Amino acid sequence: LGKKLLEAARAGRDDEVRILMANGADVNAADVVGWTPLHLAAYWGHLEIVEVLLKNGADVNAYDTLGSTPLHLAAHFGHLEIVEVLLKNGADVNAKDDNGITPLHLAANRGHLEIVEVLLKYGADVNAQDKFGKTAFDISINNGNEDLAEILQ
Amino acid sequence: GGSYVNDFIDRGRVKKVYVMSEAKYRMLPDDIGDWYVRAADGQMVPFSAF
Repeated sequence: LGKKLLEAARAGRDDEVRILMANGADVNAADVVGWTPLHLAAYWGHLEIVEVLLKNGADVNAYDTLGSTPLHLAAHFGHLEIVEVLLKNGADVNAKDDNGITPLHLAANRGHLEIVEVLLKYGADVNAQDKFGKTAFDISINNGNEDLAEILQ
Repeated sequence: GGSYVNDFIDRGRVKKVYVMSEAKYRMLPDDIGDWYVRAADGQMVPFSAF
């Protein structure tokens, strides 16, 4: 029944999560890659479910087999609201995956300016270096995004 | 993924020759870092470095 929550969380079926939830389903269940229902909903921008999962004690910092957290996914695909909801619920803003990439790193490269603003607000080692010594800034200059480079100053 | 190098003859008939990792080494995410490429200076660099 933990798989169902995984499938129901991705399928974005809010109600399905509720039932399975109440019927006592493992909120921190996990597929072969390390995705938790929180991982799925965050990835496919399913806000209402990200909330309904955090409420039921779902781990806000559960990571996958590569050190990636739900915050990494939400910040990466620009799901702003989730980025904050996760942050207000304890999401480690400076989580680093196996490659030493942080949520700011991702959102930066993908041009999610507001997500960057928020991530900085909740704190974020602007000088964090990935496995290549690249900081969210190096990215902005590389990508040629001036709006971002400025703000990341 | 495997690579079709060239053909050979098996009991009088032309057939293919394939190169691919033995199953054991292309089964898990971390096995990626077990493969090494060679640099100009001759050093072996693991995939995980780049």
